[PDB]
Amino acid sequence: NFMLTQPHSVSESPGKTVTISCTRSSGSIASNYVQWYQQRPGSSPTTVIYDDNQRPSGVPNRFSGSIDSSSNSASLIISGLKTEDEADYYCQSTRVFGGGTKLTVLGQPKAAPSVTLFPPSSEELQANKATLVCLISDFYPGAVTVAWKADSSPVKAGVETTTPSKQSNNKYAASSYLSLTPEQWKSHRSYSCQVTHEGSTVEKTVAPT
Amino acid sequence: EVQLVESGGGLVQPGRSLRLSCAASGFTFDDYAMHWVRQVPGKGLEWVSGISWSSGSIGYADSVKGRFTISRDNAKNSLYLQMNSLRAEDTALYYCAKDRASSWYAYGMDVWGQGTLVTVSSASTKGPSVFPLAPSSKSTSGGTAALGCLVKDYFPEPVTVSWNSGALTSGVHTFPAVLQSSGLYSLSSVVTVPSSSLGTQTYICNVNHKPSNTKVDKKV
Amino acid sequence: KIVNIGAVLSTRKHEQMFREAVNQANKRHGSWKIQLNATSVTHKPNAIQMALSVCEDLISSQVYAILVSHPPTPNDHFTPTPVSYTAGFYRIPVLGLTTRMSIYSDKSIHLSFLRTVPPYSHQSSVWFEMMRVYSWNHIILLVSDDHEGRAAQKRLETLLEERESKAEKVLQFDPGTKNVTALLMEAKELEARVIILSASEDDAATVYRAAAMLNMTGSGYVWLVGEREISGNALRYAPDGILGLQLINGKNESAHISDAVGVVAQAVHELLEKENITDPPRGCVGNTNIWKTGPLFKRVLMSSKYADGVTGRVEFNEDGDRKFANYSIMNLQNRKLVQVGIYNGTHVIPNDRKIIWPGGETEKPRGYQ
Amino acid sequence: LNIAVMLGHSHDVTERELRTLWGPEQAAGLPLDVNVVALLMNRTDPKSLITHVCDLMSGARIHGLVFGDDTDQEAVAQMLDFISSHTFVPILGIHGGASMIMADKDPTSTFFQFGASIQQQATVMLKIMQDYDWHVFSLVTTIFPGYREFISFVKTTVDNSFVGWDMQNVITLDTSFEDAKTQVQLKKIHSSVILLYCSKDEAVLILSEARSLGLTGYDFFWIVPSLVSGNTELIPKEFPSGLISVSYDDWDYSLEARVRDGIGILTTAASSMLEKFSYIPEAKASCYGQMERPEVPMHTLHPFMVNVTWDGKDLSFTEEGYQVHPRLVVIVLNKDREWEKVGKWENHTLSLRHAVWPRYKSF
Repeated sequence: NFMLTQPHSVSESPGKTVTISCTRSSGSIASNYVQWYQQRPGSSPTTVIYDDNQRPSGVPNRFSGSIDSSSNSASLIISGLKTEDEADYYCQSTRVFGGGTKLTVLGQPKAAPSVTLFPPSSEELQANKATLVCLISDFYPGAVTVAWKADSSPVKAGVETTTPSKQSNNKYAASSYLSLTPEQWKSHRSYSCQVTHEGSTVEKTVAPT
Repeated sequence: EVQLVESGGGLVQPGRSLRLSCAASGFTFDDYAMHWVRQVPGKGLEWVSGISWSSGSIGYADSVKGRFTISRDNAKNSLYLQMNSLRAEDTALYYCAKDRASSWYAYGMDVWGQGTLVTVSSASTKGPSVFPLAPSSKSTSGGTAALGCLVKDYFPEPVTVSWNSGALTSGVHTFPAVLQSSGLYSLSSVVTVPSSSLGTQTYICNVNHKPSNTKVDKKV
Repeated sequence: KIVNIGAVLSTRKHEQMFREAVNQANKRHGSWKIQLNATSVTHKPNAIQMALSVCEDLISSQVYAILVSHPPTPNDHFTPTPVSYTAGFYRIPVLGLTTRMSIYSDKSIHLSFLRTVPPYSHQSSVWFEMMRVYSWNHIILLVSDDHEGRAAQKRLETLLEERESKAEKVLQFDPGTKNVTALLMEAKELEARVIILSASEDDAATVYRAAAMLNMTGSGYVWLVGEREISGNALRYAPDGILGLQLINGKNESAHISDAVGVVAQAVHELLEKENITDPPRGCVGNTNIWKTGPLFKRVLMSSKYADGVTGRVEFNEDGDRKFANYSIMNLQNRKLVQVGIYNGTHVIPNDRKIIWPGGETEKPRGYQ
Repeated sequence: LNIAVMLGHSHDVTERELRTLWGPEQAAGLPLDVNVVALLMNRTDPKSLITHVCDLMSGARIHGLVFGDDTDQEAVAQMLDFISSHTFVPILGIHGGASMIMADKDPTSTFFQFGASIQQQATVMLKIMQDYDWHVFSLVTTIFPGYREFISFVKTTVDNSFVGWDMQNVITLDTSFEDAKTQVQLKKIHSSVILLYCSKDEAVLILSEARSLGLTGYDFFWIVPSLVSGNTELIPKEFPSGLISVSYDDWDYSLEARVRDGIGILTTAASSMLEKFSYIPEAKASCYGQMERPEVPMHTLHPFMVNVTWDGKDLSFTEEGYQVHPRLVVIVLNKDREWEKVGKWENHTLSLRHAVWPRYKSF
């Protein structure tokens, strides 16, 4: 088959136009149809635009379709409006769904995330365990990409991430944990915790002892 | 109007079976095919199976094939998904959807259901473990220090963590509990204290666990 | 792999419409396997030259189904017979679009022929349901007899037997007859006053002008006519107050093609997922073997259908012609065609418009007299 | 007159010696001398059929064509009718594919067959039933096309004559009758004789199903029309002994006589037209081409081809195009798994052979 990809997140202050893409892996995007899904958090997904450029009865126009081929992709164009319509999106073509991007309206000004990396404790190595603690606090929007690398390549086995949650000052906080063994902890030279925030990457690196 | 209702799910030990139920109301039950789209917490959606308008056209996904079955009844306006031999990675919600044509080939769907919950895990309450997370080696950015306590392997939720009997509450951050593949929960609570107290001040974290009746204090 | 679906359309533009529709149908479910190509041909004069064209231009490409259509210029003097006979040899199903003659309703002659419109006999079913609501029971059936009278009258009579009420004297006449007043005179001295007319176009005009000279339409003598009886000769040869019928879509070949391929495409690939699949013969000459899977394709295509498209909801019956059609009740008022109601299914829905009966008596005339 | 005949790879495989009917002097007792040409053909495809017939039209002009084949396809007769309706050539078939009688044809056609309709076979079955005094029955019918005429005709016939028939119950088992609907439906049939009418494979399936459970008694006789067993030589093991089935004559009335009878019919019609006047109207110039308008005034030659005698035995046709005086022969099964004969038919009488049915073994 293939794999449908789209940007992780997007933000925009009310008034202007937002753009969301959905890129085909192999084959022409015009070979099969494309539809998009609207879902607010905690609710059930509902259709917003189906069959290329159409709107089901109930849609308040505004949202427009675009299957412009370009580099074998398909974009979503929405006229200038934010209101309360700002949530995740999905593009589906055939038996495959997109990665998922969310719309974050801009209120308070943005701030850079704070990332702290905690190497596994020495007492943990006694029990043949080694957990890496990466903590993220006071970031906005609550959508970041966190991954672990063994100093020359990303590693996905045993990684854990937490969904950002709303905090007291209208911000978001999260964390991340990676389970490793003491033998693998000292086998590599260093480990890094990479966090990407709206195209800005903040990374912390730790070494044994 | 048109409305889809489904329920009948819960925690199930691995290796068992289950049988959900999805019921319709309003729209004609004999004119539109239905699918079964499942989500995954944190991640995106995925496809499971589908059923024709009456019978004959049954489709299955890759991993779904053989493990689960799907059948429908046109009398009482209900949809059934029968499954067996579940695994640990099949934990997610399950949605009921109605197609637009009289077949499942178009993969289109509208008027989704309301979701349910089914999880596969070994249910066993276990006591938490508190480990001291070492701070930075006398390195600070703006005079603060990053140190805290980690509580691991407690389940069910929730747990309450305080520092030195709640004497100081400023600068602490109670991060939300996590859920790993093993089904256990863990969190780390750190305290922002001046770096001049490293080696001269003792900070003790207090952990409260109601289901396991565990209270252990650890010094970082 | 690649499957083909032929078609025999009227004009050049309709070929482009068919190609666009087939491309749209391909674009929906084309996950490898099928590609569902198309083949085209146009109507030709004569009849023998037509039956030869199918064998060397359509069957020569392994067509899974041929798609007929009514010719634009001529009348029903050239209804498509040769496609049904030639393709019927190999039991290759053919889908009809706008052919209504009630001779294809049986399978003794046309072995494999199924259309998407209730041809003419289903108009009799309306006569039952329409008669009950307006409070008249005794009827007299005045029908022609070439082939419609043997079918249109028969269907109504056998359907009315369940109520245990029998129609009065059912008279008839030869096609293209003149001075029919002698036959009509026998009907003048009778009981029922709800005379039902069902004949051909040219024939119906003869009855209308003859009945006027016998003052048979002046008051309380209601009329009921079929779709063809009113048609295009109601401008100067019709009384005031005949309640005709008209199909809601009829001559809308643009819409039907976009839905005829919507049922074939659904059913072709369902058959393709099976055990014993055999392609149809490549050439007419040199082969005399029946397509083995032909009966299977005809059965599945006849039952499932259910493609919800622009023409409504297609659902074929047990012997061909599609059921559950949307009719409309007409009326004649000062040489106009104002609507009176709507027929959806098994129930007539009236409207808010008052109607005028043959004589201006705005009431419910008593059929009994 | 250049009436032509066209057979192929049949029992009369003489070919060279096939020129025995009107090839010699034969019966030169009538005016309007006619030359007859014989052809040959192995396969019958529609394009080949049209090309052959129209080339014969374009070649030596023909006032008729006596067809006949060896396959069992049904659409051959209908294609022949379609050719006749658009060429004004009085085509009449004798044996083979162009023999199974179809429904009513187009009014302008001039296509006549030598078979017998379903009603004649039903009347023969009823005559046998009345003669052997088993006047109780119960029909079974599948979804095979044409069943409405049979049921309606037999129902009208039973209610039209006295005799004293007792119709128990009509069992119209439809659909594929895979496993379920057979057993529930076939539970009230307990008559002495059955009148099953369906396709060959369907009839075999129903007989096999009823053999195990339903009906296999010593007096549970089975009657079947000619269409099921109109070919023979493919007897299945499920067929019980005693399958009474009226069929059109095949074991007598050799093709050498049928072609002679057809040529005699055409010659007598031509002689009647010659007695009427001396026009001998033409048929057509070219079937295809740019010509589309009709040319026959009404029918050219048609009304004189009915009620025509052939110096002895006489034959007549009806408006629908059947045989008024058929020669049906009824056959039954025996211990040798081959129908030899039992009785025959006549003008309007049976004249059976065996006086009393000799209690044939069911299996």
